[PDB]
Amino acid sequence: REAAVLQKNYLETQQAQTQAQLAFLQSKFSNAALYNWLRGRLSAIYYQF
Amino acid sequence: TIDGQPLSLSLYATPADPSMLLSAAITASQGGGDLPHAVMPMYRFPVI
Repeated sequence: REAAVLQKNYLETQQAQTQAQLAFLQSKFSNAALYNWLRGRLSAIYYQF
Repeated sequence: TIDGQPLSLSLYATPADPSMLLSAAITASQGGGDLPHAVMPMYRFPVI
């Protein structure tokens, strides 16, 4: 039983680390929002060019 | 009972569910680049 409780604590640690990775993907500067803005602005400039 | 063990069984309270962790990406908004003062050079248009 104590081994299974330690296993559940391991799974909670895995959930917290996956949340930390998701927060890093949100909070990085080179996220999807920067690339979305880049492709929209560059599509406009590309068409006028 | 005769031995002191209870007839009626105990209540089993429900444990709390594991919550779902939330994150967010707050964003900033700095000003744009403003145009400096223009100086006239000495060369013609294709050179400049």
